[PDB]
Amino acid sequence: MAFRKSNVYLSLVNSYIIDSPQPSSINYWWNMGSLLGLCLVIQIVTGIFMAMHYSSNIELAFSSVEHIMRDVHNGYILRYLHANGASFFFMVMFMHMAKGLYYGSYRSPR
Amino acid sequence: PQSFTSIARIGDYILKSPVLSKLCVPVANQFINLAGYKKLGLKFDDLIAEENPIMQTALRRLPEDESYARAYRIIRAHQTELTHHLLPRNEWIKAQEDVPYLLPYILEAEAAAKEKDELDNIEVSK
Amino acid sequence: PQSFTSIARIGDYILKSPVLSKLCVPVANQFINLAGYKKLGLKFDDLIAEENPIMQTALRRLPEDESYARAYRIIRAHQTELTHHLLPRNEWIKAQEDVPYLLPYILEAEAAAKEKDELDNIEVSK
Amino acid sequence: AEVTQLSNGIVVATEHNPSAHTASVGVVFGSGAANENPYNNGVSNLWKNIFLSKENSAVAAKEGLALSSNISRDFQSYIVSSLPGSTDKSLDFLNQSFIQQKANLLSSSNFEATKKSVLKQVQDFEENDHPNRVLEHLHSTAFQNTPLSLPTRGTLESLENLVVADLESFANNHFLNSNAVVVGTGNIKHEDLVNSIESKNLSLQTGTKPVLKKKAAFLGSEVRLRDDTLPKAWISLAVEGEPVNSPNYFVAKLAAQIFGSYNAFEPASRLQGIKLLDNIQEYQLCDNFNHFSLSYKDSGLWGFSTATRNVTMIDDLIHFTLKQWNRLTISVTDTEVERAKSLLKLQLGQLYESGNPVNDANLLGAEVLIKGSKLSLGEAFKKIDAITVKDVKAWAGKRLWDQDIAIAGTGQIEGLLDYMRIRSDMSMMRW
Amino acid sequence: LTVSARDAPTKISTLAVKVHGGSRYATKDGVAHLLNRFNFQNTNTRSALKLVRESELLGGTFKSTLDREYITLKATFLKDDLPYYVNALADVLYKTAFKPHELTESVLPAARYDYAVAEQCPVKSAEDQLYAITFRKGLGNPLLYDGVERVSLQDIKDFADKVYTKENLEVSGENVVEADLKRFVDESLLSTLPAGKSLVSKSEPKFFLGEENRVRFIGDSVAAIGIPVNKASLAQYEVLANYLTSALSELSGLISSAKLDKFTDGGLFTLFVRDQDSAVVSSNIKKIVADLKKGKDLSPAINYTKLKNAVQNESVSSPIELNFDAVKDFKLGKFNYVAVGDVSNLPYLDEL
Amino acid sequence: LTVSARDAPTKISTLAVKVHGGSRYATKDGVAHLLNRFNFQNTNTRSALKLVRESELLGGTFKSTLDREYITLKATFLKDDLPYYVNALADVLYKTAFKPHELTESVLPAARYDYAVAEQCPVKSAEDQLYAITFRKGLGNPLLYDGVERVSLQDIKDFADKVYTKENLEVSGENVVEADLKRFVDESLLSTLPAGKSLVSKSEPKFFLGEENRVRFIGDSVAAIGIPVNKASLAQYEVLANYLTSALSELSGLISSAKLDKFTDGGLFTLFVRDQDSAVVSSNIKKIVADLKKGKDLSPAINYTKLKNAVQNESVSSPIELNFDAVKDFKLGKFNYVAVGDVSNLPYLDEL
Ligand code: HEM
Repeated sequence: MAFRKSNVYLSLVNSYIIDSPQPSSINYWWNMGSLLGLCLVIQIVTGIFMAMHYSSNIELAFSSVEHIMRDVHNGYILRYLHANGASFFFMVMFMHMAKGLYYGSYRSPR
Repeated sequence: PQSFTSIARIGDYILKSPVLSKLCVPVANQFINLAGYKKLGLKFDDLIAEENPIMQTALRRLPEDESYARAYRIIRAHQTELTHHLLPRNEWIKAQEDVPYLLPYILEAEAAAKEKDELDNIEVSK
Repeated sequence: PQSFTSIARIGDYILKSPVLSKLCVPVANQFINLAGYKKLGLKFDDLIAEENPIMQTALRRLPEDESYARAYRIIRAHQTELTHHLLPRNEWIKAQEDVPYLLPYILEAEAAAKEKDELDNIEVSK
Repeated sequence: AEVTQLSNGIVVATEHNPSAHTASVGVVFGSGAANENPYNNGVSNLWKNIFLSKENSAVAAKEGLALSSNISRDFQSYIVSSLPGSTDKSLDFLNQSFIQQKANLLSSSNFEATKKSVLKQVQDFEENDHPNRVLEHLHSTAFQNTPLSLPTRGTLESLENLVVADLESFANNHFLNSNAVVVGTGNIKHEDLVNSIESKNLSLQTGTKPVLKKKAAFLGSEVRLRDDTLPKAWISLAVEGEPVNSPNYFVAKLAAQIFGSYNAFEPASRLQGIKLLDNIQEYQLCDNFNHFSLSYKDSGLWGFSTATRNVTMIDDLIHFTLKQWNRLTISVTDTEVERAKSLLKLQLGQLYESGNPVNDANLLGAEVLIKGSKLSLGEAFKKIDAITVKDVKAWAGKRLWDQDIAIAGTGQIEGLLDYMRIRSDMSMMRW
Repeated sequence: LTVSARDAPTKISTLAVKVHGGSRYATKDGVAHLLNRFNFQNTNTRSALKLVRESELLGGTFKSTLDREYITLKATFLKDDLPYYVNALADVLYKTAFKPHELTESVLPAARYDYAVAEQCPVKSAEDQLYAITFRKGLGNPLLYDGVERVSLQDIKDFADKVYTKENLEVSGENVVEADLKRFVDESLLSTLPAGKSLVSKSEPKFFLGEENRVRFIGDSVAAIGIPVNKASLAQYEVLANYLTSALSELSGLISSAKLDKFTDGGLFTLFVRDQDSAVVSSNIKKIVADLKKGKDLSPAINYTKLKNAVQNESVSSPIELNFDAVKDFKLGKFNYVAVGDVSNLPYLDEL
Repeated sequence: LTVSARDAPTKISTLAVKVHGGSRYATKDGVAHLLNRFNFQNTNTRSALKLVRESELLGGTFKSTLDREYITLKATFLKDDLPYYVNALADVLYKTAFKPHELTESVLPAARYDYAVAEQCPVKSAEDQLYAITFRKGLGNPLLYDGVERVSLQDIKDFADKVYTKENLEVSGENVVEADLKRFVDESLLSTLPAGKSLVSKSEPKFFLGEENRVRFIGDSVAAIGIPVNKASLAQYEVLANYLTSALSELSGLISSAKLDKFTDGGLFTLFVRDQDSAVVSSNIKKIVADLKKGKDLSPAINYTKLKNAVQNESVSSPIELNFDAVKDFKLGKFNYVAVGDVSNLPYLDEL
């Protein structure tokens, strides 16, 4: 058998991403789950790269966020990416939940 | 989740009454025409969600020609909705073609399961 | 990882030589007595790591009475080492009892695998 | 060794062999099932089976003649095996029964009985013979809407439209003197056959055959004939290979022989020198495969055809076969080529010089109909020995490496993935 | 050790060592099948893998074939490398390893596949039943191994020692120079094989007539008749087999198969009628037996069966050289009958 | 519709509706076995699950047994609920469902299990062979369904309409008040069954002698002799069966089993000699047939066989009441012979 099936971890990546049998007739509303995974990776990465500069004291919280917005190189990129990506995280989450409510993805197996 | 015996009971009561028939049957016919499953080549008993043991029982008990035809209608509806079109107007399921073919098998498996549960929970009169 | 053909080659050169036999065989007997696998009811051909295709081939080609005896010695060693004890000195493996029974099957499957590799990597003289 | 001569209307090709105890005289036409419509299909098959009729074969068997015919895509033959001293009787029977007095075989209640016979025979083919109809569907999709896709057996619904006028029209269009080669194998001399053709006036007709308006064009596609009540899952898979009289013809046959054929239950086919068996033997991916190189006058197929009961690991079988195909482009060794040279020489020597003069007659008629002369086996072995590793790599880079494949399968082929996932194996990412 | 060859100006040579060691001489049921499957496995010097991977580069293949009488070890190869294959067949006949792991991994799965293939075909089952009820312990041994008696590895070794002997085999090479072949058979291991007796018995093989057997089978239904023939009456049943196969006979549509098996002491005429439903097989074989008990004139089929026997006879190495000229009339006497399949609807022996 | 009952002062009654509808009256091969496995399935009124789950709480079970002649529908119960079981057997005979999903899910797997179990035993295989070569299309039908001919659902409905007829069955209650049983069988559906003809023929079953069959089988080896007997000669073969089973014979150590199957128009005396290796079976059955062709004095086994006949006869509802008094001597005449197993070492019929 193939190495993507015989390995310990590549069998997981294969059976979730590569050979995962999807029905042929699903539409672009089924893209929102992968989009939510993308939102989560965006949020976690921009969050770590701002936590390297943020200070959580009550005298330095707002001053440190403004330090990110002014002193940190491309820190405005990270802050606006984190904030508007959280808004987009919740947009795509409402679309995921609404397509679940619509197409009956909550019923007996699931 | 709603048992098919209950749907048959309520629908038979509506159909056996002369006032309820002439009041609600055209509403259901226009509802079925607006539902639009016939434009994809599906009869309604292809639409019933099969992921429950009563429906798995009825689908096991379906004869083979109906099974092969149902398989073709399901695959054809998947390909049709993949291409984001409908079937052409001569490939639509006609009204006289939309017969409940799975329904006696569903109702028989439902009566068997209800009788099995009722005998599982009996109380002998002593 | 070391091939049993290599061990047999070095060991046969040491055993056939009259100086090297009288020099190194008593040290090996003392090494085997200090290793103490016979104190758990084990021969050495049970100690070999069986998780390779050569050893799996040898254990498949091993006949049935040797297989059941080897299985009993392995389960007996597991129970003994579970109890953190030794076997009683009447039940220890004697030196005349520690005979290589799996060694010809190992060497035969090894020669077959080396021939298979040499034939997969030939260069025909043209 | 063989002599071909074009007499004043017709081409006589003999291959004398005085060690033989039989002699086969026949006529091979150059209109096989690629000269059909999709509507008269099977009319060459009906012509075969009314040449092999009971009423027609009793006349041969009273004289001591054996009738054998064959329908290919390019050619078709009508060969009459006899004893070596009885070949004037073979020419008299082939002249009277099939060429001149043709309207007696085509009577009604002989046509009807033979039509019922080949209807039963073609239906028995279509229900039971699974590797060969998978190769037939491979032709039908690899060459779809082109002459070379029509099944030589004939379909069940184009054999039911067929009447006696269709066989007569195929006869008057394709059984011509410019289209035929009269063939003699066994132990008859070339002067003897051409003298017996000059003696009795042997003329078929005078016309020229209809030119097909479209040449055969390979279209990468797949047909997926799944049938889950069958125990195995047969699948053929092929690229466009070389036609006959291509320069890369023997290189294509050699590269088909590099991966050879296989039978998982014959223990001497397990031990073969193919690197694909190191993959496909561990989980027993298949029961048998065989790589072919079908060559026709217009185009051809190069691929492999297999069968398996391991219907959940079809994708590993297809993936490992096609990753082995990429090795022809990138890293084919030398000993694979020398092994394929020796085995292709053995296969071609068993094929051409076997004991049967009927098969020699079919091969001879095909090769002198397409090329005009039969290539001898000494020159063919010289051509095989001329092939190097760079020739195989260049042919594989032309024909195999990242090219459109044609697939066909019946049985439990749900485990077979779709087209693009399989065609992504024809080229790897250089690893 | 009888060596023969027939030279030709071609490129492919086929060597064949024929031993009288088929199922007829089998001590246990199917030991000849197990030896035939045991033939080209590994030797004491060269392994079985090394044999295939050397002969593929040299350009020839091997094939061990089990008959009712012979075991034929055949090698097909390019002509210019004869001594490699003479020495290979010598090593196979003289020094086979006969390992228990070779029995339990290749030979017995191969024999199980062979028995499954022959078990799915009802005509082969009817032919084996017909052989076993015509001849009881001679030619009516089982052809393939099924496992109704345990055949151990020492039984296969003992059958090899009984059978592979120097007066029991005969080397025959098609498209081989006979002088080089007779030189290469010597200076080999065929000259070192034991000179045991020839197992060919020259007497008549003691048939039985009027026997009938019935087998229940799931699939097609066949009904088969079988007539044991002697040496003198071999030619008439040969022209009868090719007559009923041919288009001269009105019974040709009804008959699925009809063949005469030939040996050096007799033979067996077999006729098989095979269909899907049993009413067709019943009507067919009733008509065959009735129209054959009424006499037939086999004088049309003489020139046809000369050609058919020549076509068949150019393949084999030892022709029997039949007459076919003194055959005029046939009339069906006594015969053996087996019925495989839907066996409650097939006719019995007294109804034919 | 013959109602009989034998009252008793006990706690457990058994009811038995016996149809003349076993394998002997089967139109296809195995319809009787499939109807027998179709007996206590669901009806038009009461399901099969409701049948078991009511009859357990009332206190009795059901069992449908397929014989070579009858189909016995037995029902065992505490005494004071007889009309329930009378009406349940009535519902089973009159209105069974015969649903196709019941054929595929219950009846076919149960019959395949019965056939696998009786296939694993070579004694039942040889008994079926001995029947099928003594009488051909009558009692020599196959007992169980094996799938060699396609028995469909409609054929089971046709066979049940033929067999479940009012003049064909007999109601018999062990430990039942007979007047109450006759009152309860009337006012039920036994009286509304069709009054068809009885399938019991009153003629002799047209047996055959000297036949011999041979079945290969992996496992044990049995050899079986079998004699069809008539109505006047039933007691002699009864005392012979109990003589060879008994300790008076010197052949009881060799004989594995020996029994006479009695019918209303004849019987079959079947003797099986079974062992693991075929040489013991060969020596044993050669000694059996030799010392049976030499005469035996069956006079000592008479009082013993009166005892064993009363033992066997108290269970059944229909005694035949044999004589046992005029029986003096036995000498083996012609007989039918089957050999199952290592069939190339069990002897043939000539060697016995
Ligand atoms: C689950 C995904 C996440 C969501 C939905 C999320 C959401 C948010 C939101 C809405 C804000 C306020 C942004 C603003 O208005 O300025 C915020 C701020 C912040 N988040 Fe996250 N967050 C996520 C993940 C993370 C992670 C994992 C980290 C740490 C590693 C992180 C670190 C921060 C920090 C430091 C701030 C401070 C203010 C700023 O710089 O924006 N976030 N988060």
